[PDB]
Amino acid sequence: SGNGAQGTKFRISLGLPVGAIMNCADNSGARNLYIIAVKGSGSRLNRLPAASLGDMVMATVKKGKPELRKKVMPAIVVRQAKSWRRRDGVFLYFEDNAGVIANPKGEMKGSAITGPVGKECADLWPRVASNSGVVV
Amino acid sequence: SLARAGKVKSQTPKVEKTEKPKKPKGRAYKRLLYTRRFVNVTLVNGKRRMNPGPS
Amino acid sequence: MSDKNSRIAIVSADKCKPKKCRQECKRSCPVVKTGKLCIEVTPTSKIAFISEILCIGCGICVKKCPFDAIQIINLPTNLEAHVTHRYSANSFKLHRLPTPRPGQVLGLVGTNGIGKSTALKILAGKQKPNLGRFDDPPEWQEIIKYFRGSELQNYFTKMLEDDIKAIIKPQYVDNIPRAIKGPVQKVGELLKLRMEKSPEDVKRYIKILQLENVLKRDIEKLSGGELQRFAIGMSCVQEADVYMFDEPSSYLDVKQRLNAAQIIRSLLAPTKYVICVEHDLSVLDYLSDFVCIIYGVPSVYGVVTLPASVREGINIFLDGHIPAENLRFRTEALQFRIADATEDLQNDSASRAFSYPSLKKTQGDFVLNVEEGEFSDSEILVMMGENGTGKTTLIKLLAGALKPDEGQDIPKLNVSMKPQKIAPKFPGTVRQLFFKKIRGQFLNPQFQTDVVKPLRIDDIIDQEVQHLSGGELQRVAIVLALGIPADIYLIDEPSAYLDSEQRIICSKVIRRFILHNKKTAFIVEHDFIMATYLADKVIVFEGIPSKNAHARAPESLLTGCNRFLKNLNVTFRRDPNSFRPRINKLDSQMDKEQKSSGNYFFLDNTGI
Amino acid sequence: MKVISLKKDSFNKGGAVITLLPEDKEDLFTVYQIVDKDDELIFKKKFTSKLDEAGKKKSTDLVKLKIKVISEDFDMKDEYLKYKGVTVTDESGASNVDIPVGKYLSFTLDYVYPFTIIKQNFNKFMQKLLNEACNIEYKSDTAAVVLQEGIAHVCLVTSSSTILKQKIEYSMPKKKRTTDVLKFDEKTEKFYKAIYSAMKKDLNFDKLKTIILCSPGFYAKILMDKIFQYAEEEHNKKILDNKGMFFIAHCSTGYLQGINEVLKNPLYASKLQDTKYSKEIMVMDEFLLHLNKDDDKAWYGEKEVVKAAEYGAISYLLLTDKVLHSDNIAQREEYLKLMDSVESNGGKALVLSTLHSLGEELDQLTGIACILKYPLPDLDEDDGEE
RNA sequence: UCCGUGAUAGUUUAAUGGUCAGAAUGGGCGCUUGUCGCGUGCCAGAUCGGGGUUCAAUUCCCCGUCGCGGAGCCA
RNA sequence: CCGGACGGUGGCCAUGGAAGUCGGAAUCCGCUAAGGAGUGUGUAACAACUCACCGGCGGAGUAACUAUGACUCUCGCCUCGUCAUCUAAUUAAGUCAAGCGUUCAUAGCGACAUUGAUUGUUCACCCACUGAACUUAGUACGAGAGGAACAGUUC
RNA sequence: CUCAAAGAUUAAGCCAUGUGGUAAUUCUAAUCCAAGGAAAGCAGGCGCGCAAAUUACCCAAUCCUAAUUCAGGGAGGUAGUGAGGAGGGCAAGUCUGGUGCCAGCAGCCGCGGUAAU
Ligand SMILES: Nc1ncnc2c1ncn2[C@@H]1O[C@H](COP(=O)(O)OP(=O)(O)OP(=O)(O)O)[C@@H](O)[C@H]1O
Ligand code: SF4
Ligand code: SF4
Repeated sequence: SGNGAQGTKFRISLGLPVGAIMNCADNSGARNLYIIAVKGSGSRLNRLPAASLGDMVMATVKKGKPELRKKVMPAIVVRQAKSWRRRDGVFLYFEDNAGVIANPKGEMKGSAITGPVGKECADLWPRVASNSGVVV
Repeated sequence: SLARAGKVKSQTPKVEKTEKPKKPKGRAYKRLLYTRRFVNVTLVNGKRRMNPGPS
Repeated sequence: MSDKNSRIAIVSADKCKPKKCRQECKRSCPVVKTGKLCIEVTPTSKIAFISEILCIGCGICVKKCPFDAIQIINLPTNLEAHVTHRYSANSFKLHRLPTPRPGQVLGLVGTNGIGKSTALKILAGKQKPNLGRFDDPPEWQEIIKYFRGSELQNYFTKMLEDDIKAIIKPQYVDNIPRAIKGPVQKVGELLKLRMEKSPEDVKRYIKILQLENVLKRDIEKLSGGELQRFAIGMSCVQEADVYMFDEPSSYLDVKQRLNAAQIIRSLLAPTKYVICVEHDLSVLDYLSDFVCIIYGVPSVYGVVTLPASVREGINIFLDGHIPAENLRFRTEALQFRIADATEDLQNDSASRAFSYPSLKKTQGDFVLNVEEGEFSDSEILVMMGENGTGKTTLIKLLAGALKPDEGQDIPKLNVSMKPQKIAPKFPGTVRQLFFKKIRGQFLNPQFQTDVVKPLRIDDIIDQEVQHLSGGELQRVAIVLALGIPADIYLIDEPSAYLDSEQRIICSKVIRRFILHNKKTAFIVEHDFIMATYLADKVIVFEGIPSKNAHARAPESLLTGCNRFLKNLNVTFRRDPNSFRPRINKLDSQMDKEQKSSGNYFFLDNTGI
Repeated sequence: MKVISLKKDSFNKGGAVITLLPEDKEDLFTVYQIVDKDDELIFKKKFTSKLDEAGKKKSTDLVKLKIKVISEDFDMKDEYLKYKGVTVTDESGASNVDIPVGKYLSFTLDYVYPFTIIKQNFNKFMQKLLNEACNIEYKSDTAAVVLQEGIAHVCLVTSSSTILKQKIEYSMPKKKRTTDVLKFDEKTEKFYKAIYSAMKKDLNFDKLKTIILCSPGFYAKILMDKIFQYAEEEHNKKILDNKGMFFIAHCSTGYLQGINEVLKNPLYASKLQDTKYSKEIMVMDEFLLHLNKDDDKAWYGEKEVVKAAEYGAISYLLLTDKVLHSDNIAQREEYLKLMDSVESNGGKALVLSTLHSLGEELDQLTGIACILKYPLPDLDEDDGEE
């Protein structure tokens, strides 16, 4: 979360600790995203920081265009897999872990998002809304 | 160095062209050529020449 | 290497007096120091001229100018590619033009000074574009070449040959009364002559526009809304292929502007080409198939974008940014208070404000009825409804300007009032007038942001009000009402003559002062968005225009909005991205579902 | 510049015979102001480039021409100084041998080979410009100190050029077996004294601004504190007023290399205090501080600074690289008088490079400006303008 | 840092008994040789800075400055 | 507590401009009750305040370039090395006050003197995160550059 | 003047436009999205490069396609756009002023260091 995130976010189950790799779901040239940090996460001895739906992470691209590899950039988690629970009572989950590469302000690097996108992320990051097909 | 670029052209003094009889064009000019080269001839100092200045 | 850039200088002659400064522009400029050309003096008109070729882009001249007459900007050579026409040296230049298409309606939207008016003339054949050059003696031939690569190229060949003669509904709303009297004699005469179409067309057109009463009146006599509509009538009646409308929503009320939009669209059905320019988004959305956005600084330049979709163009407009152009055309984004956002106070003040009983005002040709309502302190009430309903009459009675036929309202309160139609009738200059009302209001920083800096009143200060302009005068009048202290303030239709940025400056103005000062305000309006921002309660007027009317007590924002919008029968679901009203078509399942819920509009509120 | 010789004949009290090597385009401009028409130079080229005609034919050689000067083609931007002339015709055979007499011949100067100036009009003004430097324009302001653990170079920039003036060097501390065997601290202590003495003498230590102190290791920082220790000992307020001439840098390499490692690498430099933008920036600040609060205590431009000087209100003089090196020679005389003139009424001086944002701001201002000590109203009147 | 060990002409290094300082090279000097150079004749030190003793100190003490080697423990 | 604080004259030289008030000495005269060739605040520069003082109250030489050294001559510690490469990432108290602080000793400082990788690693060095976000508000102040909070909301 | 090649080489690279419901299709009982869903031919543009034209007119001809006509056809046809040399090899003696191994020439050979074939 943080910059450019207009909205607050209700807690959702943390799915992705540091080291996790999600699918890159944009058209940027990136094939996956390797999580090295979660923004706005706190501190407890021994705890991995771990992201969830609509969290902004800091990632590198393990697989993808060489102009994207070997460096750290912001991304946003768009699909989960660890099931979480909404305030309408529902426990839900996607089939994959996936997020999209983005700028500190929260602008997509790419122009499409392939696959669905959870609403809690859509609601959080307007330029993600824009590029989303099926939401939730 | 770039320095010099265009030194000489820019330091040659202008002299404008002169105003001269218009040369005829085409067939007429060939005519002039044929009479100048072949009809009333010109010189033959030793053999022949086609333009020197003082000789 | 580095990207490419340019310099463009535009100077306002109104602002410039070389005597006081001296031709300081030339003396101070560094290029001229060296012996260069950047600023040349024109001995004739006695004006400074700045050549864009030699200028450095230093901006030294701009700072030195005592007034603020010179403006130099640096652009990435965005403007140079597009040049259509320029008025003259160091003046407004137009860039790109809007595409016309047969069988459809193409919209145009922009802030004032963009050249939307100019663009119409060029398409009309009224003015020939110089092409930012000499082109003058009819050189239509060159214009096609300039347009090559654009769809307008075909249109320009058509225009030159004069196969088509476009019909133009004139833009300047203030200018029209002077030009025509009668049309010659009375509106009715105009409609009979112009009617190339069906005899049905005379009757049908009048019925739909609500022109029935107005036929006998003369054009000069007409009120602003009436004046607009007669022009629209003539643009349906005419026989032609191309019908150009330039600002058809001006002066019109909320009910009427929607009506105008439908009728104009009917032209597309006969497969006649239509073009339109609008300041109103509600109206623009309904009319258009395709939309162009015009952007750039006012009076400096204005470029037209490539054609876009109806939905798409509107969405981009509200962002305040355009990607290809990469310009943030508007400094701040428009937002509406949620109503969660507002401050929470227990309101009464002295226990509630004053209250009015039933009132009636009858002219003898129109009758107004008012239901007893209450007003409270520190609140704001919107007044909505069609003109001729007695929205204006009601405010006057509260002002004490008018005496009620029945009912009475004698309050102790001090009232400040702003009239609806503003025509100058005060001798004096602008600064003198505003200073008499209150100085010190002029000192405040709020007033610098909203009035003084945007327009540049400093230059206006010497100018006469008779000599003045429409929109500029409007912002000044609204501010003046706020100039003096009063328990209650009354404003009538602040949106007139104003573009997008201008109205929204006003919206912030009324809400902020009222909240702060803890005073009350009544505002009359046609603009949906303006009412939403300012108000807490609303009064809706109903009845039939030019006949009778009725008023209601104040009711909550949700309650009042449902009633008003129910009269129109257009729902404005919500767009998820823009948070904008999204219009809903008649007979529908989604729209039908809403009718059963009672939701005309949506905001960041709970609701299905 | 490197001056190989310079002697004063016995038969000529006046003139001189100077053998010299110009090293950069600043040193070309130096040559210019020394060399007169009718002086002689003997240089080399590469003539023998005959007819044909009898034989092939040429030969080659490396033939040196004693040419008397007649004219010059001088282009500072282009790094081109050329002397036109006639052969002196050394009929004595000692010189000029192998050249064919009666035939003009030119010298395009190079930084490669030295040349001899047989001078007629060797004056005291030229002598200044031959043994102090000759930038009456001033581009630089720097000195450096590289030290590794065992080697040091005191470096230094010029009075004119990015041209070393004095390659100092001490016994540097080398990380010995024991706690760093005390010879370290005494020997380092020496160096400060050695560098302070050299810079005091070489310069007028009011001309340079910069000492960069550069090391691989903590050595630089150790040395800074050591400088200011000894500073307090002597009550050396030439050092103590002035936290802004030393600037503390780290590098990998530290030979003459180290300097260009430090500068050009964005580790320790940028547009912060390197001190050759130092007072250059600080005074150009104060110049706009005054001028934009329309106070009459800053003034600008070649017309306007010369008038702000006539009123004799001016302290810190703002001069440029551009207006000097853009193209023009002569012109920079005028401004040099104008600096002294102004200081003869009040002030220091700052030359800013126009290769930078600040110099560009001042250049849009004709590359010449001022700050005054005092307001002197309407300096733009008497002289006519704004 | 302790204890060892030095330093002599432009440079590297011989040397003494307290009264006396060299070599070699490098250089400056000519002659060779077409001309330079190799060669061949000719040439010229405040014995590191420092104070002291003594008739007399390069030589005998004492210190520093520098360059060297050799140690360096159980944490 | 308050009134008065004055003429020679803006002393003199240094003077860019120094008219008492950065500076070099010199301290007079008339006035009248008392008013310094002038205590501190000084606009550049007078003013305009003020106050004192009357009063009302083994080692070296070598360079048709720096460096190196073909040549002549003599008897893996520092290290976490540097460049790449693999990583998002890689040991894989205080006193005195001379001074600064452009004008001013103490705002802020003060000489002299004195009372997650990598590694066993600690450490160190990077990569990230974050009390924060949201409206309050691009607001108040500011020529701009820029930039608040108290209230309410969610983590 | 008559005859007319023509964006293939570069990138088979990319392309603007020419009784009822429903956002909308010739709806049917990488682009537009009422978020549901629906969609290398002429000219002409971008790009690419050393490199290739017009958004025109027409069925008259030549023929073609549909049934007993004379419909259709950017197949096709008309128009628009769209031609140095004077040292030698080379043939000219090259002559007069400026330049000095600078500027420049010169396919090679070679010119050019005040008297430049
Ligand atoms: N006669 C003229 N001389 C010079 N410039 C002119 C002239 N007429 C119009 N302009 C310029 O063209 C621009 C204006 O007009 P147009 O009439 O094209 O505006 P619009 O785009 O219709 O704007 P608005 O919404 O304000 O009516 C102006 O900003 C102005 O500078
Ligand atoms: S534009 Fe301004 S400065 Fe220039 S003449 Fe006019 S008033 Fe003077
Ligand atoms: S911007 Fe600069 S350069 Fe251009 S006209 Fe003004 S002063 Fe001259």
